[PDB]
Amino acid sequence: DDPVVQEIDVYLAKSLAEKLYLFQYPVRPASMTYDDIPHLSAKIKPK
Amino acid sequence: RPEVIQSHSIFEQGPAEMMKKKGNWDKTVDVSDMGPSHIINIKKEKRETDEETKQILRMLPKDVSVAELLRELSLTKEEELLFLQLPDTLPGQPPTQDIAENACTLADLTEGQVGKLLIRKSGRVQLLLGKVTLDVTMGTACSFLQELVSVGLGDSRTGEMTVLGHVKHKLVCSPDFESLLDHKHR
Amino acid sequence: MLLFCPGCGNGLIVEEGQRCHRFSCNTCPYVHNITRKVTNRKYPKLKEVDDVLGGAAAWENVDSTAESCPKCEHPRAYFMQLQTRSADEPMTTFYKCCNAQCGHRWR
Ligand SMILES: [Zn+2]
Repeated sequence: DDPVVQEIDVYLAKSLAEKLYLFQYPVRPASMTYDDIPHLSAKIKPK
Repeated sequence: RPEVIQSHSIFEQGPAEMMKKKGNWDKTVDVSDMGPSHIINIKKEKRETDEETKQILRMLPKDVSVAELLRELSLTKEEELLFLQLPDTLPGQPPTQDIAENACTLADLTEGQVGKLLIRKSGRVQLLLGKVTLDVTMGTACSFLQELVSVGLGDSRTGEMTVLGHVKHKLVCSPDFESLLDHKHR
Repeated sequence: MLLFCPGCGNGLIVEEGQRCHRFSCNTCPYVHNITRKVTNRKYPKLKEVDDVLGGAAAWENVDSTAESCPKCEHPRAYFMQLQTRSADEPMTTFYKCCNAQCGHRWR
């Protein structure tokens, strides 16, 4: 099976290695996003 | 309570059923769109099946990595985010990290080009990575909302938080074990 | 068939407290007043009606045509069919003969 198309390359970015997070809402359909409703307050703990 | 009843079994009319049911359910009062009686069509209730959240209207399909990326590049050419999973240890070694055989992970690698992604005839894919190849396959389908966020601890007192976008798909990378066995016979 | 409140994710109930009924939660104030039709149900359940017409009930169901046996063929068994379980499952038929001292009845 010879290559056909799109021998795309890959690169690693370390700019945000310690800065990216992934949130997910099990109870919310993906079609209904939260961006429309204004956000007010948030808190976090590092450890 | 009646007891003497004459049964009937001779055939009747269908459109009669339809017309009577119409009379019993088609007298709509939907015009009652008062201020307190307004609904946002976006704010409707939901089917439990997230794919079929269409219980009341206004009046996943099989996929493969090669076809998915082909769709991602031909029909549309905008930016997209993907959430992919990697094997426990990459085929590299620590970059003079002073060493137990600690696992080699992307978090401990330098920037720059790292490998190539190949699509071949018949629709199967490998991540050519150095001198080894990792197979790529689709993960479990996703239907709930996922958002990619970057948390900037700008100060020990406070920072800032900005949304980047929402993820849609998953990819899984696994070593090609039988290839390794074939190369290095045992 | 069931619905869930998008605001908090819980089963809702129907209630009337104004000019029109409404689909309402109970832990969050979400209300969706109903104004159109829906066309599906939970498929209710009531038991086996067997002898409500037992024996020779109202003779309004006298019919002309009938099948015949492959062996004997005296003039008394007109035809019959019935149903199995529920709305969307097949309907069975049996053909049964009876004079005395046997146990014949076909399906
Ligand atoms: Zn609730």
